[PDB]
Amino acid sequence: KKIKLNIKEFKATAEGLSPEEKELWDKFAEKLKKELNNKIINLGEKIEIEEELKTPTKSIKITFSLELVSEDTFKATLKLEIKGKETIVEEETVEFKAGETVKLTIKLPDGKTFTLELKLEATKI
Repeated sequence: KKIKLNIKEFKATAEGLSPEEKELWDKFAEKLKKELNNKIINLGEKIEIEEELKTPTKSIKITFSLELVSEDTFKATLKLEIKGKETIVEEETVEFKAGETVKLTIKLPDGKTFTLELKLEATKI
């Protein structure tokens, strides 16, 4: 039934951000760390963690999802949506085994890059 997640290693990297975008990224990273550590999840239950900024000229939304899709396999996604002068969506999905580190990276056409590397320990509880 219930699985407990704990973060053993976490690395977040972002390149090319404006000061506004850096504030957003910092919030998103802090929220990922808090929400995933000690989290109790069930098989088939999708976790979604999102942060957004809406400005007079631009919208940016970053979404991370995690789902335990079988007893020993996870699916994680990182998605970035930009609206305004440019409307772009970038998304990457990686399946990984429990005990594997997962790395997710997004790069926008303008060179901005967002990367998460996460080693989760998942145990039955």
